[PDB]
Amino acid sequence: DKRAKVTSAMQTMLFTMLRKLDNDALNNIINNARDGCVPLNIIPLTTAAKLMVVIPDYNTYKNTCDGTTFTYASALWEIQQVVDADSKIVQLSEISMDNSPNLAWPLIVTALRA
Amino acid sequence: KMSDVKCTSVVLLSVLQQLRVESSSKLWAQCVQLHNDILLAKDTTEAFEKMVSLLSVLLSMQG
Amino acid sequence: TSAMQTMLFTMLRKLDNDALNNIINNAR
Amino acid sequence: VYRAFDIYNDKVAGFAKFLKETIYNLLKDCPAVAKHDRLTKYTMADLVYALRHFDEGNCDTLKEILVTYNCCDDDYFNKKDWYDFVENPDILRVYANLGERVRQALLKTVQFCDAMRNAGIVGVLTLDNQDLNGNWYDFGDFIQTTPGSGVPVVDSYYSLLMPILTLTRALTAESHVDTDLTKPYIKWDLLKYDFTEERLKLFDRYFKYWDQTYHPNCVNCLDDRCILHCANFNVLFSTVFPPTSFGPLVRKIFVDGVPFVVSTGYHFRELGVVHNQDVNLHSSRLSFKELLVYAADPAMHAASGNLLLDKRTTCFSVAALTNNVAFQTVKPGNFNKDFYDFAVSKGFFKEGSSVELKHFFFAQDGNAAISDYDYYRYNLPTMCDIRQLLFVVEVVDKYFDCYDGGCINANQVIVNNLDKSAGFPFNKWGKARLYYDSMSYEDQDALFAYTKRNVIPTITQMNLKYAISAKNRARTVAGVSICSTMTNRQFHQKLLKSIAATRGATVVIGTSKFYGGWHNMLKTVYSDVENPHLMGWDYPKCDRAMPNMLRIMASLVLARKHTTCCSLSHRFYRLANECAQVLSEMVMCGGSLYVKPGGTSSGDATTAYANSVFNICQAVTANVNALLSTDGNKIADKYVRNLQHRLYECLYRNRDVDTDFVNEFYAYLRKHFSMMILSDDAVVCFNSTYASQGLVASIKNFKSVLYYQNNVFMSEAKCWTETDLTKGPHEFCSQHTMLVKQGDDYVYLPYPDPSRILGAGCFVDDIVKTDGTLMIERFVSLAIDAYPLTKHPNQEYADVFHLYLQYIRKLHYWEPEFYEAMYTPH
RNA sequence: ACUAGCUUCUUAGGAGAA
RNA sequence: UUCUCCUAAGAAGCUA
Ligand SMILES: NC(=O)c1nc(F)cn([C@@H]2O[C@H](COP(=O)(O)OP(=O)(O)OP(=O)(O)O)[C@@H](O)[C@H]2O)c1=O
Ligand SMILES: [Mg+2]
Ligand SMILES: [Zn+2]
Ligand SMILES: [Zn+2]
Repeated sequence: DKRAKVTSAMQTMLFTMLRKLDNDALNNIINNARDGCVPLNIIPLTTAAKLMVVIPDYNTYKNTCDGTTFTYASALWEIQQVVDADSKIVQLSEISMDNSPNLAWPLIVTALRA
Repeated sequence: KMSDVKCTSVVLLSVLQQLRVESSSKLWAQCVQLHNDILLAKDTTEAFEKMVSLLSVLLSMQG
Repeated sequence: TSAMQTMLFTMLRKLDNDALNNIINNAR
Repeated sequence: VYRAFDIYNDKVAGFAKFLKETIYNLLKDCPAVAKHDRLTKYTMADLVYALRHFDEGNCDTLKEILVTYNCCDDDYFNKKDWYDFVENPDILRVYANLGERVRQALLKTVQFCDAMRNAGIVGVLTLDNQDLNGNWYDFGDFIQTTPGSGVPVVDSYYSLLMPILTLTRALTAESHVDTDLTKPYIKWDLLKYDFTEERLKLFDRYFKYWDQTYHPNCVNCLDDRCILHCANFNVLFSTVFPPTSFGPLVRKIFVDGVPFVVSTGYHFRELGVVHNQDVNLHSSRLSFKELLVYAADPAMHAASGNLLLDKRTTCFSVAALTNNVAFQTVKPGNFNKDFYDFAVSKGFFKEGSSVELKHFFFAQDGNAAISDYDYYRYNLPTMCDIRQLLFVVEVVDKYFDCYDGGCINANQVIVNNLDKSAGFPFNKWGKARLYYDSMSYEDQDALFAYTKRNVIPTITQMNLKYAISAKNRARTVAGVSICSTMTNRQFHQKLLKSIAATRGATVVIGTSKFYGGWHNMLKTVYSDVENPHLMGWDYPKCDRAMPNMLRIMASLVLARKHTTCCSLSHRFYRLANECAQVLSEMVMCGGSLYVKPGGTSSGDATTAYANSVFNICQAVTANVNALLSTDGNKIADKYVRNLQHRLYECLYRNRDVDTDFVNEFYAYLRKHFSMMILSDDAVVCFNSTYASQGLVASIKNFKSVLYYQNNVFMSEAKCWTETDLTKGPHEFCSQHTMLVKQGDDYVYLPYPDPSRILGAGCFVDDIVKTDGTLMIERFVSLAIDAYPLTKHPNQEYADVFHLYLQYIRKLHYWEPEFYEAMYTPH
């Protein structure tokens, strides 16, 4: 019976990618309102420790992720890593207006909540 | 004339993708742009002017 | 993979364009 | 000079252009009245007309309104295509410049209402009386009653005005404190999702005189018409709340120890806030059904993914399930050089030939899926004329009255091709075959009972297709989840099959083009329509810019076949699952989860039939708008004058389902505007004299209706008008036609573009590179598709079938009759 | 590596006729 | 055994 196999695998995925969910942030944002009902679009906006901005070009990198620390969703994020859409690490000093057309366009900056 | 260059550019980007060019998005984007720009070409001059660029991109590596 | 390279080369030689010919002689 | 009037008398009725008592003392208290012995040149009716009857060469009124109220300077109109929404989206801002002005008028209207309520006056609030500043005048058709008990009529007013409320975003100030644009945005509490009080406050502040009761949460509606009304209101009232407040409402559930996050509701932008019914906090030893619903629930996924900010697209992203963004690219199609040399050796691809290779398997870089999903930015919230919509939905259901539908059991499903993916949260372990062979019939029945009382949000995975194209776009596909499509099949696969098995209808889904079927369809469309001309259109970006209101209308029309097997709550919860799965659900590009603004998923189980409902809706709407926008005193036929008058009366003077006139107008259309609708393509045979006089739809009416209702400008390159019937439809499903002799009788044959069939011959999308036998049947099918080209007068076109034949000859179906018996009726 | 529709080719099963 | 029709499986083409 492959039904039991797929049920075991799907429950394994359910229980495996649920570990990195609770950091005493949901229990703060859920019990502070009536009915304990919270929209989903604000669950990762207020509890996700890690964040990633996908910048199309430097003109929108300077506007949002200016420097090693930037604000978003009423919180501060310190840029922890940058990737150039090829799993190649890009150092923060490499991003510049002069050295703009020498990297991939979508820059994935990974930051942590301050 | 036009069909020949269009078809050879198709097979050229085919062998390019087989050459793991998609692993370098900076170059794959330019290859794709040349491909889609010559596939809509209406003049042979620009078609050749971009086919030579695609060929130069091809021979940049030892493939 | 070799068949694609061979057919590309044969189609390029059949094209017989001046700029393409100079490119293929500079590459070889 | 012509002025737009909303006239309604005993002889003429309609909203159209026309070439033209001491009650005033009891209304000078309200500041919303002009001083009667001052005014502006254009009244608000002129604005509503110019924005609902928009066309080129006659848009001077809209231009003179925009350049007179500080919206855009005169050197903004010299730009070509300044009016389109797909191209030049900046016009949206140019329209939003009027929004606040419109809002003032709204408030002034309410003031006037209170005046007419306090002064005890009855009368109709006609749009041609309210100044574009906001003042009313022309008090000649108002009757004085007892003060404190007189009521005004605002049905026609607010109905006609509803489109420009979301077109110009008149309610854009409600995001600011003290309702002033010079103030910061209202910092709405992130935990607030209900907004019922705010919706009721906005309704009482803007539509206090609206007679019909309005429910902010659509679960409290009375019928499908009430759902349409309340959703059309919530569409306008949801453009003011934080966009992060909508979507599925989740909560902490307790599952056998470790807690989970499960969505127990959904705050739609149209259906208010809908709470699940079969919910439980303490869940232990759950079955496979609940486990599958929780897996397909985005609550679990977006609650443990990294917060994402995607500046590539304006769409509201949610999260990223994978620690790195996936950049999937579209490979170029493999090349079959054998057919290419075979074609060039037989005198093809020559210089100046009429046939030229134009269809190729275009390659796309790593920014394909995102930059193509970003085309949803053309999907704007649209508030449709609710009386017009509530009548057009009746006429459209009359167009779908011949079929028959209803909820079917899980054992009588006719699902085919179980070898395809099953959405994102399930494709990691198998295709739909496993999920259809695992869940027993009682499991699927229980799942359908669950979605009949709850809301199951799903994640439609956005993938890139690998098909040929004559254009450079990516044309992504949206694989919906198996949990959504299973219930959609159980709920719809009795009406969809009955549409796919009914000939001679307006919807021609299921009707084959082979075996003389094309002649059947064309002769059905013709159907003794006097002064016949053919007309066709193709909706620009129908998958993206289709409003939420018309998609809800389509799902309600498709759900109107459950008058016995479904309750009102059951039908509403099925509509809610539709909205939460295929209208505003959250999509997944690569490993990153975004929120589709309002686009209608192209991967829905019922995408073709719902799109056909939407196309018929737009066509009926163009017809009613053309019939109303004509001067009643100029129509020669008295029956048509009475038809237009009763149409206006059933629109803006009635509230019940006037089935008598509904059927009368349906017959009038089906006898004078005969349509053939395949899911975006429409060939209509219409009367020449009627369209020239304006009594039926035309190209201009469709363009205007798409402008104000569909939010896209239909360019003249995608529409066509055929004058003679000897030449058939210029294009239907990209199949040109022609009257050809086949068996001593002139019939119609569909011939595709020779470029398309040639490209299908040369370029292969990783099919023939594996074996040589697949080429045989592939070219058999291509010859079946390309045979009619022989009857084409152009020899260069006709030689395509001969080339395909000569290629199939060297198999190593050969006869030119296996490809001709496809077009003899049998 | 989606949904629906139509049409082919190849293996099997059930019916009607010879 | 032959022919015709209707279903089950796989593959392909076209359309939206
Ligand atoms: N699931 C699919 O693979 C799929 N593939 C398609 F090509 C089309 N559809 C549906 O038909 C409509 C096309 O209508 P269509 O007249 O072709 O215009 P379009 O929306 O494709 O844009 P454009 O006119 O610029 O090409 C789409 O809205 C979509 O609902 C699909 O579901
Ligand atoms: Mg068409
Ligand atoms: Zn209601
Ligand atoms: Zn039902």
